[PDB]
Amino acid sequence: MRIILLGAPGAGKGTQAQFIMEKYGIPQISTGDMLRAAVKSGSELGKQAKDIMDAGKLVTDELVIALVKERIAQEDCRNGFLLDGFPRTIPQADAMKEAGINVDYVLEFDVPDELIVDRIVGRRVHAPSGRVYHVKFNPPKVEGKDDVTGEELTTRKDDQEETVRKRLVEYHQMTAPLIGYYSKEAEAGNTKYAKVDGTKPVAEVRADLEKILG
Ligand SMILES: Nc1ncnc2c1ncn2[C@@H]1O[C@H](COP(=O)(O)OP(=O)(O)OP(=O)(O)OP(=O)(O)OP(=O)(O)OC[C@H]2O[C@@H](n3cnc4c(N)ncnc43)[C@H](O)[C@@H]2O)[C@@H](O)[C@H]1O
Repeated sequence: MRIILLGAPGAGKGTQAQFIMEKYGIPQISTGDMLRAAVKSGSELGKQAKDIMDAGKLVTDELVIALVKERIAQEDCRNGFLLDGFPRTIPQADAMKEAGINVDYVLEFDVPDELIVDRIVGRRVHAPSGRVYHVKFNPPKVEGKDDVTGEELTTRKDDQEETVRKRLVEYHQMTAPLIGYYSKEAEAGNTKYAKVDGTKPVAEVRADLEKILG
């Protein structure tokens, strides 16, 4: 099974991706997590991403495409995968389409702009795994610790209000058109498309997604 998650920044995509991955035994493919890891380790492909993410700007189509095609050739992607953060632009989507990569589900998360900032400012992550928490809305079992490893959570350098505003602007301009792109794909019988209310509690959105996938 192959899935793509659509939605504005902080809509809850990464959060819900964790549940799908464990349930369906398919790997989460997060371009945001790769880019941050590349910066961290200084990987040839992705190292350059530091300043761009800082400014709240999108990284080049070609860099991310390369990261995805490299990552997606991996063996763990034999039986399917979940795309989370890719595609982010129309050319990114088209690159994937003409490579002959079709998916089964495109899942859109519907979340109002006014909720995004307070979500992102309270976000805490476990960098090694990509697991995400919220200090008020979705806290770890033990404060400041990852549930799975118990390791100290951190805050992303680009999770400040001003930076978040910029990502929003970028999304509505560059990424929003992907909704129509895949709605069109769905009508061609190339995939199934669905939208969920991303303002429900984490448990409920997970249940909604499972009704669609299971
Ligand atoms: N394909 C690409 N092409 C070019 N550049 C790319 C790229 N991909 C990445 N980049 C680059 O890297 C940057 C960052 O992108 P990215 O790594 O994706 O972070 P983002 O833009 O800030 O938004 P996310 O997609 O990480 O949010 P989310 O949908 O996962 O919501 P989350 O589960 O975290 O949850 C949000 C918060 O609220 C909480 N929360 C989650 N669910 C709920 C709920 N149901 N109710 C209440 N609170 C909730 C959480 O615990 C959390 O704190 C870009 O700006 C760019 O430079």
